Amino acid sequence: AMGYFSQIKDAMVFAFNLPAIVELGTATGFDFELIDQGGLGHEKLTQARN
Amino acid sequence: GAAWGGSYVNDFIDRGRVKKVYIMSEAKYRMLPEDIGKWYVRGSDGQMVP
Repeated sequence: AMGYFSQIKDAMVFAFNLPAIVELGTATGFDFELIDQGGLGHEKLTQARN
Repeated sequence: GAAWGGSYVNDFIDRGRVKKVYIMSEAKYRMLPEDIGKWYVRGSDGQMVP
């Protein structure tokens, strides 16, 4: 399916299998939050993320 | 009440944080019993009455 769905130009379509436990992520994955600690704003936080 | 005790009208955003908006008399106009006469209400006629 991902072989077929990679050639769909209009959208960005993915197919995946059910995780064993949804809350558990990939053992190699990390969940990282980029917090705006100084009232910088949305644009400055986006620039920092970029 | 608004002049002599202050009133909380609504919220505003200050550096991205929701904060309150207050209206109150200036200090020099709410200090003495004689300052009560300085305040005028508007009647139906459109004229200010102390």
